[PDB]
Amino acid sequence: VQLQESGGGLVQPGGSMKLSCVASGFTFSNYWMNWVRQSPEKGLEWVAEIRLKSNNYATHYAESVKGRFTISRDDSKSSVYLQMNNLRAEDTGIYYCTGVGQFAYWGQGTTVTVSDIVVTQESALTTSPGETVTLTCRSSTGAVTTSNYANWVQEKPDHLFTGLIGGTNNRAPGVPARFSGSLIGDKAALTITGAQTEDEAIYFCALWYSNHWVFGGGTKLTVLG
Amino acid sequence: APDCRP
Ligand SMILES: *[C@H]1O[C@H](CO)[C@H](O)[C@H](O)[C@H]1NC(C)=O
Repeated sequence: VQLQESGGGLVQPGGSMKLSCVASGFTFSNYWMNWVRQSPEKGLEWVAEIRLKSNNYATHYAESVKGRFTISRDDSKSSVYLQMNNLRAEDTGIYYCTGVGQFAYWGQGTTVTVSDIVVTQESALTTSPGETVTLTCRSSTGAVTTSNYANWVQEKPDHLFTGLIGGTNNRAPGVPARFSGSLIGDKAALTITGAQTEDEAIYFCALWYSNHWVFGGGTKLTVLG
Repeated sequence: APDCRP
């Protein structure tokens, strides 16, 4: 599976820009597609989703971009697009197309340079090879339950994302067995049973709230020795 | 309620 974005670059405040993403290796037309952006200050932030032809290609948007961005898809070309008008400085960031159960696949990102629910994660955790470590994800609204469809996404050196878990407890394809997701108490949880040195990464959770996703701030996992 | 298709 590849997702590959293009269209980024320098834009003047108030200007417009169109991003493209072409998908291969999965049945594109059977899945919703999203755009998520990563900034220095605001972290990972879900921008937009577009659903299937059977959903009349329904779209939903983050409040921050509603009225300025338009997401669309061409199932005939296995591609999703993001039209962005009236850009602002806060729109600066790396933009990713992503989807499947629910954020298994990520493109490499395309950079756009212009010129409330809170999900909480541990800032950092330290472990060693062979230990069991559990990362947690809390919602400012109450309990996390299966209706929040908790996803866990791994960021490895320099903005390389891969989804590990979706729908609370479901390992994406090809994800190592040492990763599992669950609900623990009133939080979503990612457990690594036998941490490995290569697991040193930033881990983000995302929770679903009716018609939008909110990403956590991320947990830096250090694996010592 | 989001894309719960595997
Ligand atoms: C999960 O999403 C799939 C595909 O979008 C189906 O719509 C399924 O019915 C969904 N489940 C719920 C509870 O809405």
